[PDB]
Amino acid sequence: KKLLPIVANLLKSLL
Repeated sequence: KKLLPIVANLLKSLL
């Protein structure tokens, strides 16, 4: 539900 290309950015790094 959206917010997927953000929380995921902080999790790992660039990707």
